[PDB]
Amino acid sequence: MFYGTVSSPDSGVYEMKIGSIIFQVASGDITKEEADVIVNSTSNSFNLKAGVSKAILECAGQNVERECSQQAQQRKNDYIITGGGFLRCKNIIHVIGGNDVKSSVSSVLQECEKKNYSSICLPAIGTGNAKQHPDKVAEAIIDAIEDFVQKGSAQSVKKVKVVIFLPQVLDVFYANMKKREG
Ligand SMILES: Cn1ncc(Cl)c1C(=O)N1CCCCC1
Ligand SMILES: [Cl-]
Ligand SMILES: [Cl-]
Repeated sequence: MFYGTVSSPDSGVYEMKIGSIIFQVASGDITKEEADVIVNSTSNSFNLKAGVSKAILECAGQNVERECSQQAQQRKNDYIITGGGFLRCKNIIHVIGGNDVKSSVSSVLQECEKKNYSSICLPAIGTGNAKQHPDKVAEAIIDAIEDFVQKGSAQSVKKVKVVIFLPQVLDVFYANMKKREG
């Protein structure tokens, strides 16, 4: 109903269409990417500095760390939106790694439409300190994008890329894409 064909447009990058969105996966350091939004997978206190969250907070800088702690004390947040600091993005969206991954991705997509953004880059949310299983995480990320497209909600969002630290996790995402392909 929505899925195109899986191919490789560049070395180490794999892609397929999901409605009007191009969905891509690759392995690398997410802090070197450029996108309108970069997603951080963190703790419910928004101050985890371990694995991909360490890299994101160190690169983003102390003003972003300060933004995170200020918002965390103000209210009970499922996720937080901050500036990009010294990352190459307009905003960072900090999601809780232990939360339902489909719900977290749905929220990121809706916030990006609100800002008329076109590109998103995310890690394999929940596979680090939260220790969620990689194929459940891949299934949830892709399901969220399918639902967003099915509801007619994709207008400004055109590109969603997962940059994955461990090559063995990339292999799981590629197999999930092949399961779905048209
Ligand atoms: C499990 N994991 N997924 C992404 C990242 Cl980053 C990590 C991580 O904790 N590290 C630190 C130890 C050396 C390998 C990378
Ligand atoms: Cl995590
Ligand atoms: Cl990752």
